[PDB]
Amino acid sequence: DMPVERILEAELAVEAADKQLFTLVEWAKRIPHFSDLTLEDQVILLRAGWNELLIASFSHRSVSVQDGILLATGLHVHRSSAHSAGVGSIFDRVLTELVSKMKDMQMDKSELGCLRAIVLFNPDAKGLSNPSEVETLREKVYATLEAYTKQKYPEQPGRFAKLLLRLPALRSIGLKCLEHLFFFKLIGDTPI
Amino acid sequence: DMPVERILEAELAVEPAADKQLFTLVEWAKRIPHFSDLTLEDQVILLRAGWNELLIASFSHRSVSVQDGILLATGLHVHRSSAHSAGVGSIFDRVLTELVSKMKDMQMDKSELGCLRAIVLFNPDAKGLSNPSEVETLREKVYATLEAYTKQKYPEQPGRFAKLLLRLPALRSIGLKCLEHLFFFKLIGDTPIDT
Amino acid sequence: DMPVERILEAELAVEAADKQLFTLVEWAKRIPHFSDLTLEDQVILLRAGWNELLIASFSHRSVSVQDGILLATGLHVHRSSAHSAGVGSIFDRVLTELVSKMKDMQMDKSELGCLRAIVLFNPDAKGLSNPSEVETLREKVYATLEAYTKQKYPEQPGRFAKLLLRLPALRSIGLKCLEHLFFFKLIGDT
Amino acid sequence: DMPVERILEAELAVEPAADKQLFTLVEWAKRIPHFSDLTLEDQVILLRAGWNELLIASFSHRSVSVQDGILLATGLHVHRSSAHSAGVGSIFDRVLTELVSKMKDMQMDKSELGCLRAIVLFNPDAKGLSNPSEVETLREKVYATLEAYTKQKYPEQPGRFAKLLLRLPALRSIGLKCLEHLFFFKLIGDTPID
Repeated sequence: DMPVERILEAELAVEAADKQLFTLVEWAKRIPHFSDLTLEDQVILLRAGWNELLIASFSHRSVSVQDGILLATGLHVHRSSAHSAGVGSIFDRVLTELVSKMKDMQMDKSELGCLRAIVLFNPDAKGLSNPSEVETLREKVYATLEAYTKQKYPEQPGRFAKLLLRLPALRSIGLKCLEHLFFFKLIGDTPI
Repeated sequence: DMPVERILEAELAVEPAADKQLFTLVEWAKRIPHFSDLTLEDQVILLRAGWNELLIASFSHRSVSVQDGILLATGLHVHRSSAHSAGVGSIFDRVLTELVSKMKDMQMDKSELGCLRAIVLFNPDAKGLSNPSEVETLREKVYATLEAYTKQKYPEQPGRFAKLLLRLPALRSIGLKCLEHLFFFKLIGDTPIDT
Repeated sequence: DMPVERILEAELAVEAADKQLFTLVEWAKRIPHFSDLTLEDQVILLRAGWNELLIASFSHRSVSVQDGILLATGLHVHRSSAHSAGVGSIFDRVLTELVSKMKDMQMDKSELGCLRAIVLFNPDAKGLSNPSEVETLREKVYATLEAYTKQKYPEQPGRFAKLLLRLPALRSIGLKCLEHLFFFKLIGDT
Repeated sequence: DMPVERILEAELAVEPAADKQLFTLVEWAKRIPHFSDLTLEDQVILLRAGWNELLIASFSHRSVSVQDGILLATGLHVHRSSAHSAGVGSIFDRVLTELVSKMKDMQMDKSELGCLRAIVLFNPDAKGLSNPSEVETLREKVYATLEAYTKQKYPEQPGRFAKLLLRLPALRSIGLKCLEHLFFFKLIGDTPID
């Protein structure tokens, strides 16, 4: 009912302004059963999750760089450019709490996809007409990740737990980002 | 040296979905005496620091013209209920009681608004200035000029100069609270449907 | 290394207005190996965690009662008083995201203590001399939680994950609380 | 009706665990002409709304006597180092540059301070006031008195009155930042070999 191969295929498909965010909708639509949720609760789950979903996503892409953040539109963002925009401590957290920990454990794209789908299927999102179906859906994803983890990393019994315990850090960084981060301060547009 | 007449011309010159009017704001700042004579980096520091309070002051005063609600630069008129069911009704009410309501009570004009907006703009406490002295000095010239105007124009109102200056804490207060976004058109058009 | 019985004992041992959350220090000292950490790190971990630890604690205490919150000085606050105080939004997150989920799954004291121990042993806390050690201790607590969960609730194979999935919510509610809630004053200003 | 002496008298009367301490704020407000002439529910409204700015104004001016830290009501001289470790460094810098140094520069006196603090007290935009126009009248008597004192005591300085009032926006905004964290601190001395 929730195959890892479908979730893996959602991650790969998607691999001013504005705008892409369309690429989040295209991602969500390929996650089993998301599309047969009511349209209202889909919007809810996307609006509630977009921020942590983006952070998870660019943090995993930054696993394959140097010492900063590889963002969405092929833009490599560095520590000093962050410490410049006023967002250095947040950027630090992304690097130490997410980027470094994904890199240290060699977290793959199936694992990334499942963690994001758990984030996406959030049964605490307010305005949900049927939280229980969303909850049921989260339950199938983490069952799938637990089986995948036990089948591909049989010598790492703590791995499932280790993945899930990256989610409070993601939530906290998400809240902090909303309160501050994510910029084009390079503006720059001097009209004199 | 810092003539009200030019400050008034600065306001009247700019009188006049990602349209976001940094253009009019810059147009306006360049028309304020002695601003374009500052280090260009310092002019950027001031427009970035004052942007939010300057917009709020603008749309508050143009909202004196109407029965209730807030008029925005696009021609978008927003009422209490459109704010309450958008979760920013508190800050909306504070704009009305603390700013709109008061500008109309005292019947504050464009010369007075311009001078207050110019005081806001010439902010010596703005982080990263190369010469805060050049800015503090220009600020003193605006309120010297504004106090005089108030004696000229409203001789029967001795406290009017102070009354003007005392709207500025509220505006700063409201400016900071609007940094909960207070952008009144929030996406949500979706397809949603495709492949 | 990290016996559940000892974590339970920490929990059982700790069962106008100031001080008194000296029960957090008493509790932390009774968690295996926490006292073998550097004094500076013990302080760091307590300061980074006190907020989540107190919330986890009074949520679990509030599982029995109507639809409110019980504080370990017998102070009992209902939904209506929180909303009147202007903290109704966060109070309702507490009730719906924590209390009502602890009740429904019948989270027990050993599960609570392990969750609080996981929160205590935070390798992401800023200032730590050795994150790695706090990290190993965290790995020990959750291995113990998982085993306990399979031993006592073998019919609920996803109970372990479901417990770990209360932690994002607890972190979120802990931050949201730092925008203020307390014992509840009051304004008897002479 | 609103004499500077009676406002300076208020400042000097209160000059003179845990605590708070801020019993000096209530006793200060009592001695401000006509404050007690208000309904007791408005007196609570004005105080709860003003308290942080009143406190910040107090300790900023008290810090005019020292070299470069903050001097608190008891003796607590706070220096940049113990602030910049309590995670309230940037706010401390703002207190120094926007309030303390400007008060030092212009030699702001205790009658000026008392008047600004009374202006902060009589906030007619305070949520919940039952007679907000009486509060505004009182504020206006405070700023007429302060302008008159200013022209008497500083004939060389014509823009002194405006200068004082132009410190209030910085106090308002530093007040918001403080409410959200400052003033509280800060153990370390809870490490228990107990």
